[PDB]
Amino acid sequence: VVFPFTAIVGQEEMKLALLLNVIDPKIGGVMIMGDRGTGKSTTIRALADLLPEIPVVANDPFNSDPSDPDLMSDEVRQKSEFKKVQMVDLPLGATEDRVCGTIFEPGLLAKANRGILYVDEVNLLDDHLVDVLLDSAASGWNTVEREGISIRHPARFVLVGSGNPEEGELRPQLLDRFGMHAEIHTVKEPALRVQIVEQRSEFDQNPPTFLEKYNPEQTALQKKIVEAQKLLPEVKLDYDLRVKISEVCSELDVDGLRGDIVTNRAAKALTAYEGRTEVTVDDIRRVITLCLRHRLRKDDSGYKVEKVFARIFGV
Amino acid sequence: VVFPFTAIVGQEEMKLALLLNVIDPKIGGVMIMGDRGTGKSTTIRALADLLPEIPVVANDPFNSDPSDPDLMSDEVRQKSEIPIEFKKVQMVDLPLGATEDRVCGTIFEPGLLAKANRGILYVDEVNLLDDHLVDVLLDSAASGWNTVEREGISIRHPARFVLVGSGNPEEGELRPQLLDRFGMHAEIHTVKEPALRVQIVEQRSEFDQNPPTFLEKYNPEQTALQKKIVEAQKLLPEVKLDYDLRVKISEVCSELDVDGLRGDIVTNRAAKALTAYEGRTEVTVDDIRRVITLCLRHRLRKSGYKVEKVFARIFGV
Amino acid sequence: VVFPFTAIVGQEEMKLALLLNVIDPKIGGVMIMGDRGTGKSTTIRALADLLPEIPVVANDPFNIPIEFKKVQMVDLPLTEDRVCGTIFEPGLLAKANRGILYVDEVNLLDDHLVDVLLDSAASGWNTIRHPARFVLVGSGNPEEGELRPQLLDRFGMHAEIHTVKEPALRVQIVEQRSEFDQNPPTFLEKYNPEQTALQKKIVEAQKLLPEVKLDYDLRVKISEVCSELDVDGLRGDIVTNRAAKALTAYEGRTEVTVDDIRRVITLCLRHRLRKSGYKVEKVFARIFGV
Amino acid sequence: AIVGQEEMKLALLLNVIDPKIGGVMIMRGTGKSTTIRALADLLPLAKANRGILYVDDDHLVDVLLDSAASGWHPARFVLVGRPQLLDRFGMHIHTKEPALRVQIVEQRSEFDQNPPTFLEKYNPEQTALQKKIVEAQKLLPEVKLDYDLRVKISEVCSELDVDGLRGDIVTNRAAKALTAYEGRTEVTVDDIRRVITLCLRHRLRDSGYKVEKVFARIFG
Amino acid sequence: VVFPFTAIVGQEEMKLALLLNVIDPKIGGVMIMGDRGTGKSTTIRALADLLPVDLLLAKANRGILYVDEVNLLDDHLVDVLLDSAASGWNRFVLVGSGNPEEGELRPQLLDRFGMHAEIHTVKEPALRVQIVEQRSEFDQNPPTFLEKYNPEQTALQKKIVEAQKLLPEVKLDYDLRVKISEVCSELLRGDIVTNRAAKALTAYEGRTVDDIRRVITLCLRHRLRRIFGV
Repeated sequence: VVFPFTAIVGQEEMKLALLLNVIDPKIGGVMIMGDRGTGKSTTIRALADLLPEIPVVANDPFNSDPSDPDLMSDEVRQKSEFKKVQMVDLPLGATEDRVCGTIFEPGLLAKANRGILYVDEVNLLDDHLVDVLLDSAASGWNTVEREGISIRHPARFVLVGSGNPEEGELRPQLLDRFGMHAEIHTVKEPALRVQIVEQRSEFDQNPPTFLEKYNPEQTALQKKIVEAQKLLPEVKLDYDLRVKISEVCSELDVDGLRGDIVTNRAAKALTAYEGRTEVTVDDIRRVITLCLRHRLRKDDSGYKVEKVFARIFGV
Repeated sequence: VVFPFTAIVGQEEMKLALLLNVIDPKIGGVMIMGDRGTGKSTTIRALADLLPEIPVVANDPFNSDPSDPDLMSDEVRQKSEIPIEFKKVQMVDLPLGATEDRVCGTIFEPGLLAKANRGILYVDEVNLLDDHLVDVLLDSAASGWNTVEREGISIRHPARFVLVGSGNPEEGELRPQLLDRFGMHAEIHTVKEPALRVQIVEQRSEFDQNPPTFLEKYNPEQTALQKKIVEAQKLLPEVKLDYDLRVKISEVCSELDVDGLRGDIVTNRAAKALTAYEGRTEVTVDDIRRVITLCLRHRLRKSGYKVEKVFARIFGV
Repeated sequence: VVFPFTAIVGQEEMKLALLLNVIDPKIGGVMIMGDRGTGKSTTIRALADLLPEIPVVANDPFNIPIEFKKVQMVDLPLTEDRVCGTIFEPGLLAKANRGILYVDEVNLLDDHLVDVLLDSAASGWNTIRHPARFVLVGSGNPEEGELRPQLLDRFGMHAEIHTVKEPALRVQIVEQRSEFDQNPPTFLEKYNPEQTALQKKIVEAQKLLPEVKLDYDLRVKISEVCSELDVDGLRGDIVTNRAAKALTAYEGRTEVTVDDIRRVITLCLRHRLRKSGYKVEKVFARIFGV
Repeated sequence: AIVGQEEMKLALLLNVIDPKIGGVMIMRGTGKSTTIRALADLLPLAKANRGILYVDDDHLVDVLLDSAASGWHPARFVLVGRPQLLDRFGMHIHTKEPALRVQIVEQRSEFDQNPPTFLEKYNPEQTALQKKIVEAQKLLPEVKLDYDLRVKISEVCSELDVDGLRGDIVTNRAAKALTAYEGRTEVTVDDIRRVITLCLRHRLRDSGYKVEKVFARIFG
Repeated sequence: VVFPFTAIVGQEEMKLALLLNVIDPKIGGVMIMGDRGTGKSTTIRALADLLPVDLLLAKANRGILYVDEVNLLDDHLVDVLLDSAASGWNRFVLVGSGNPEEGELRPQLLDRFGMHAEIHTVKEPALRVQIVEQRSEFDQNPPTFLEKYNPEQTALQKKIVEAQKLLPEVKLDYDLRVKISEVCSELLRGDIVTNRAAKALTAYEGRTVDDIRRVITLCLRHRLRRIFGV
């Protein structure tokens, strides 16, 4: 009851950005920054059936797999269904109590453990969850401050928001502390856009029929991700190239130590869709722009990074 | 009894705009700007008294569509018979500064979002209105089903109703983020000939004269519109659009700076209603371009002559 | 009993306007301002007596043999369910039927609560369908604020009391009031003959009202005059037409002449006048050429 | 129970025989209930069909205020106690010489220690006061006010800026009501000057001095 | 739920400065500059730095507090905590934390910053990259990762634990105090703590004027806004 897998073709790099956040949860997140809404909610919801039916336990508000004492918060840890993903968005008008529950009264974040908490126009929210939500992912749990009550039930999510350049982006406080940064371009190919309208008509002609048109293609895309689960083991680079990765920043590593460490793990994922068991050279260059471009403070951006990348690796 | 559906005597363009939206349920957003809310209320009554009968089944509060679609998974699906029923149109307009809980409901108590299965929803002086529940209502246009989850609830009232917008310009434009989802938005301008309005004023007195002879005054004229609209309803699927002409449509909006082709997408579908009204099956390039330009004026962020000048040499001039 | 209608001295403009609304329900409505009414209730109690008895409230608790009820009317309240009704329990909006109520303390009132009054003209029923055809008299308060960009624009005969000194007149009024309050006995007879003639004239005018005559072609001048001003929601022509009809069925002249404009320009235009009287009169004279 | 103290008692006595006049709006007061009890001494809801009530707006009080003129279920009650609520009033003390305090202290000792057998101290005046009230009652609906004098009275409103003028009508009737205990055939400044600012301080828009200065200009 | 304090490296003097006021009850908040992804990590590391809040009064007696550049924080406490600093009673031992780009606090607060600390940036992350790998090693089974460094961490509880019960064995030299007047008094109230600082500084290890000379410029900038013959 949604758009197809490769729907709204064009955000191929964006599809890759979404894939980058997938599989590996240590990336941190993403910040959608484009011209307008453009119906990006479908692109946000494009990973609806993409998530497998992760195993379920009982029917608690928090989405929890069975067993896993590390994932058992209060009752399952002392007590002794393969539910679909439930990624949700964040209402504009909201309060801190709305993101919690006065116990045991739960909260929206707690009920959405291990999910893609969608968000858009984050520039509107001032301070309520600017650092509270950013730091929540690192903790991995939802602590309570209700006097004696202090339940710290585990909290897991994806934490990838969105916003519009018109209302600004942020006073830089946790933007470096946030995940990778990316944006969107302007579609100038009317013929390509014409097929999108045809694709919309294809989506409108018969949702189920259209689905049967590319149903086998949908299965193939999910196949690489499932096998990529085992790809996390090994892939141990000699770190000899990673030695120069820090030296690559140099003038561009003025501040944000934390950021440099994180980009290193990206290469393993970068050399994971390609299937290479060893470290693939030039993949850092393919991810250098998507690494700390927004985090790189300034007054040629990518072009300047590319010019700097010439001395960093040698080309 | 209400004033005649042919008592508009003006705003032909606004009248034409409202009729096309009636024909295609997925047309989009409809709104009218101006300084005469009473005029919008007048059109509201005229629009309400501008449709054939619709069937219900027995008693369903939200909607009792007699087994037309499979969207009866609620109680009717269990019951899938007291179904020999067919009601008429019914408008709906929420009071200003209403209650969100009343707008939503609880559990199951039905909220204010339980009006006609389609259309009916209308909003006068929506320029002020409120920020909360407005985007949800804008999103409710494509919702197709309610979202009830209070205290762990789970219910989805399958309703899909069009909306009509009205608000005085003195209150200012809405938020640009919320300003989107505007399929059609225009304004109505008066004339400096009270003499001409005096006829309608005299007609208003004739309208206020007696309900007798009021229906017989234009019943044959009124019957023509019902037959023409119903005729296009059956032939609506037979729509022919030229891809080469369709290619020009995006090329037409090449210098539009739409900041998102969402508006241009449904803009192509706009000419379908004009073709259905015309009766011609093949797309007429000129008519299509004109309709698209007229509809895109509201979404054109930054007059229509410049767009018309832009339309010149784009569609071919 | 209360003070007689003719016993009231002053506010002749208000008296002329108030009678028009009762004369024809078509009348849009009057609105009145002016702090320190000092008898505002009596100023409206006059219309209560001036009404022929009609068969009303016939064994129906909504207002077999039919009793020719003389008259009935309330003024105003000090809950919304109490204002309308309950579910079938009728509320305060269940007695104004075939009557009229004042708008006392509407300067404060309550937004989104006093709106059913505007949404009450030509109701014909309720929504439980209780017919409603009540009249309304606006009672505003000066210096108490006027937040009605177009909310009170619905007002038709907008006027207010503007007495200044009237020293000898005030003394005479006070003396007459004291005399009337001392003993209504024979105070009724002091002016009894006058009320009957007025009641008969009003009844005759109401009876002959349907045979009114006018001329839209002649009213083209009024249309042009309205065009000279600025309007947004119209209804000005309707107000002018109703005022002209009342003026025709106010002196008995079964025709149309250019005097209703001079009689009711202030009463009609000022209600929706742009945000004065002298300028409106000058414009009307220039348009008419007089 | 207190000798003298006619600064505020005189208004109460004048209003005692003025059922048409109404509106007690006070804003000393240590006696409070005791002062009310002192008022009940100089006197013989449902049972209040013919009586007086004391006040210790909204819904009940606002309805109670209009129930004065709408004293019919007959009420006929005498009330004791924003600009809109100010209209329901026609009449609106002082707690410093130690000599007054010494007399009060001695009276307080006389009252508290000698609650009994102390009636004869004020009984001769209080008992005779009933005849004075009775004498004023019989001739109450007999006196009249001069229209030529009323012109001077009406002239007071010219400089006055308080709207409504209902109290002014009452004030014109107030002077005629007064002087009944006095027994004089007509009413001189005695009734004019004293009762001028008596009700004027309540519905006022130098609180009294300016009014008195205008009154002095208005009066001869 | 703990991290090895000694695992982090760089600006090790700050940890000693943190260790200087770790068991000091008459010290109070100490200024510490250097705000970045690092500062947050170090603060969390400070919490997990030794066993036996930050930026509620009953559960606050005798507790440290990590500031967050209070210049940008609420002024209600700023107008109060500044005077509440060294108030005497209702206790707590906060720690001034922030950055020049993150604010400069208040001038009275600037006039009394206690000990002054800062954190700089160093290139050639030879050890930092290994620390990043150690953090990755810390990421890989943190319950087991801490166990690898646990024996070293285990041999740290009694490093200075018994060095504070009988720490005030001696007192600052009177002649040394007069020598402070040449620079410290010539260029106050903060000097009184610096005067007894050497007793606190040279106590944890096994109980010297070299530490005092080193600590001479440790908090000079906090009061500035050779004396010991150096």
